[PDB]
Amino acid sequence: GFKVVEVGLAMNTKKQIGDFFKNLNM
Amino acid sequence: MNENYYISPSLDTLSSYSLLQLRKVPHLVVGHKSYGKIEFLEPVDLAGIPLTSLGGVIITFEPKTCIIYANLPNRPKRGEGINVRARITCFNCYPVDKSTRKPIKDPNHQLVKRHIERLKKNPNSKFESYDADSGTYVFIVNHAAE
Amino acid sequence: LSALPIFQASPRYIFSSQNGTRIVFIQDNIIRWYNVLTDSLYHSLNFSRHLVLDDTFHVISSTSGDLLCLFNDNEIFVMEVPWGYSNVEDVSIQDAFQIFHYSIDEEEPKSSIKKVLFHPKSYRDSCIVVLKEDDTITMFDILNSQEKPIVLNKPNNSFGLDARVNDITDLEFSKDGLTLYCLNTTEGGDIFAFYPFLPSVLLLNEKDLNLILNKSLVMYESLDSTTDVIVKRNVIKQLQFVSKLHENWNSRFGKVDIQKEYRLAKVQGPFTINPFPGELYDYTATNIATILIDNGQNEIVCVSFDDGSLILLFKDLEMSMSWDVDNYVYNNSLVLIERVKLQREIKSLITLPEQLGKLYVISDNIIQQVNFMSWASTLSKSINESDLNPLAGLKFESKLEDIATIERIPNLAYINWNDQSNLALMSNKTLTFQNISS
Repeated sequence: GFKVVEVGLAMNTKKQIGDFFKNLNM
Repeated sequence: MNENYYISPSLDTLSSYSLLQLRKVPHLVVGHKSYGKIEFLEPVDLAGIPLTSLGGVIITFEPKTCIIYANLPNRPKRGEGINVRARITCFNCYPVDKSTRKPIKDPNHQLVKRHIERLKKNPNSKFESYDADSGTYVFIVNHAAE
Repeated sequence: LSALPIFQASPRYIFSSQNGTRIVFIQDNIIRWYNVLTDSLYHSLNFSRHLVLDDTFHVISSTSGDLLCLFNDNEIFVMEVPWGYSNVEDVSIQDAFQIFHYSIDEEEPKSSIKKVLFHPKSYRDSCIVVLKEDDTITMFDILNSQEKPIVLNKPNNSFGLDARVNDITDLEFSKDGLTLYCLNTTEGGDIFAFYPFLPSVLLLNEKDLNLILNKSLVMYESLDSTTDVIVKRNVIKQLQFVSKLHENWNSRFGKVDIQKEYRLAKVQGPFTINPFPGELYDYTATNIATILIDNGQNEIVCVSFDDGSLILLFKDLEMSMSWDVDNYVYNNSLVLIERVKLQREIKSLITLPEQLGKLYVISDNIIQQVNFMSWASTLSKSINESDLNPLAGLKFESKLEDIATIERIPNLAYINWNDQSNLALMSNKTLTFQNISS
């Protein structure tokens, strides 16, 4: 497919969002 | 039988046993140096069994688990061969922290009390003991191959 | 309008389909179906001759609204709603609507049925997932006897802890369509997952087919040498499999056949729930639900607990498919976004496909609606726009709202009538309708 960079970016964003919520609650 | 397992009596001692007394083998113990062991509390019949299979073929250990008779069980009937009462010991069976999946080794954590209470609930394996510090879990099963 | 002919009565169920456009009503062992935009009269098909229901039976509908599944702890029935037929008289034609049957007595110690679900992505809704007291999960192909049922999470001859997943209380499909989440109780509550959990003929549109192909390519590229050998194997297998799907995908039907070999998969888990609330270690997980956040398969996993509490979770890591690997864990990661204490005994969780970010919680006498689109809408924007900033500040608090007072866990249904979406609350004794915003 093409969208590969687009998909990889989304997957990577989700990881970053994972840390956000980890370092948001005690 | 890799360096991980060990049998009692010696694989040697067992070799010299009379073709007859290789059916009344008492106090048989097979274990994995890192995972745990199984002690048969009833005489065992090792006739027709390659003494090196008890190593990691017939009796196998893995973290928190003990598997007897790899896929396709010889169908040992109760009280036959190895299908007999035994005491199984599993090392490092501590409660796990849900956000890490790591072992909780503190003897007073909420999970402890509940963990033990869970073990005592017969999952076809009668609870004998659990050491909060060791994380060692001991239980009895009436028939090894089941 | 509660003054619609199909509703007047004298076990009762009600379901809707196609954006609350088609209604299915069960009463006195008769199926009533009416298409709000197409018919002028409703129709019926009395099935007493094939099955007389008792209050012990549960009945569910396929989302497409073409099939009904009626079951109890012993047997399962699958009937086809006669959409399109008007005069179903022929005894031969009425039997045509009896599509599948199964009893546990059909097998040679028989474990009873605990729960049944249609596979969300099976072509023609031909696949039903059955969970037994066994903790065994089985997939039946409703339309093909030349298919021996597939049994996953089979019992083991192991001793010690965690041979396989035990004590499953609930099951729920991910909105991705390829994953099955399991909520077990062995240790107070944990989440496991079957990825992939495929039917014999997978429903897959072009958009979705390319999404899993691309995700598969991103992970294949993500491979390096430190990567665990077992993981590397799965990722490569995943890419090989998804590529083969792409090669046999039938675009005109948006479906693809899946060989029995690729359907035997071993459970992954337990998932990490970070950060897990300390209080909850003293309680047990009750239900699990999946709620859609946008139109790109982004979802929130919801779990119930003894303390009348709710934890809204988010999966941050991308899982890899796995078939052999025992106790495979890997990116089996969930993150806690919010906790909702309803201080009521939660008897069940329900969702209506037509409403994103909304969840119905049936407590003891209330039907509340947790609405988390306040934050969820922003959450998907940042995921899709790769911008974390918006998240800064956002208060992750869901709008709680009392929908209605009940007495018997009602049957819900979304009904779109004359530009007004509504919620039909069905119970033994009643049939209420209520306005729904959006």
